[PDB]
Amino acid sequence: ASLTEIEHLVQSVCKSYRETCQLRLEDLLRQRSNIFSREEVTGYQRKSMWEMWERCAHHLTEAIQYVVEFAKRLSGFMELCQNDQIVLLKAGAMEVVLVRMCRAYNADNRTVFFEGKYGGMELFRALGCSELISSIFDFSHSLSALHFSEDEIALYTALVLINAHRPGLQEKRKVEQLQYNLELAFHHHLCKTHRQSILAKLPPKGKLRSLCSQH
Ligand SMILES: C[C@H]1O[C@@H](O[C@H]2[C@@H](O)C[C@H](O[C@H]3[C@@H](O)C[C@H](O[C@H]4CC[C@@]5(C)[C@H](CC[C@@H]6[C@@H]5C[C@@H](O)[C@]5(C)[C@@H](C7=CC(=O)OC7)CC[C@]65O)C4)O[C@@H]3C)O[C@@H]2C)C[C@H](O)[C@@H]1O
Repeated sequence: ASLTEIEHLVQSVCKSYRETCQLRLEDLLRQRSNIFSREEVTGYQRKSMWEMWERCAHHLTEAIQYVVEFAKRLSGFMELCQNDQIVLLKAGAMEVVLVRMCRAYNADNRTVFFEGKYGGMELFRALGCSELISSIFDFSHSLSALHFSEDEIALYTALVLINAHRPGLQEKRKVEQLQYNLELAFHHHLCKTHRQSILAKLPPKGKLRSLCSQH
């Protein structure tokens, strides 16, 4: 590929992200003022783990669907054999969900957008997995510190998915070729935007992988 083609890849990854990002960043930021009352919090805390599980599983499944749509629009992803498409989404979709969450997270008050309003980790109490929710909130907290642009998320999450080191891949060389082009697309766009500094500030490789493992 040439540099003009990599620019086309950047714009295309950024486009596919915008068309699949679930909620507009605009709306998410506007709603930061809209916070669950103490009574609303208590309403969530009173629900059984079973109701909370059902709701959360629904929102998660929905988010994963958007991730799958995003991957399907990535260049060459549809050209991969069905086995590798599945391998890559299985290992990487949840990781993408967790990176995308940071757009919906307000570090000023450690709250997250959930079912129309912002709420803290205590909203999820009935699930009885406070270590997990706190680790999910803390990861969003550290990502929010970097002020990820929409295009940085698009390109970074394309790379979370297109990773030739996933076990079980059958056409490893094809995935590699896609990965290298996306790596150069990312580096090149950071240089275009004077954002080279975020490279050293990214989650250490394995952090994201192990947070979704025990999940
Ligand atoms: C490990 C132990 O787990 C024990 O049960 C567990 C397991 O079954 C696992 C089970 O997973 C939950 C849990 O992970 C929490 C999880 O909670 C979900 C809802 C809350 C989330 C914080 C979270 C992460 C994505 C995040 C949502 C909130 C949404 O509004 C978003 C902000 C939304 C938006 C994005 C955007 O850009 O705009 C809006 C899309 C998704 C979103 O990014 C997923 O929902 C999942 C279903 O939690 C149970 C308690 C049993 C044993 O003790 C076992 O040994």
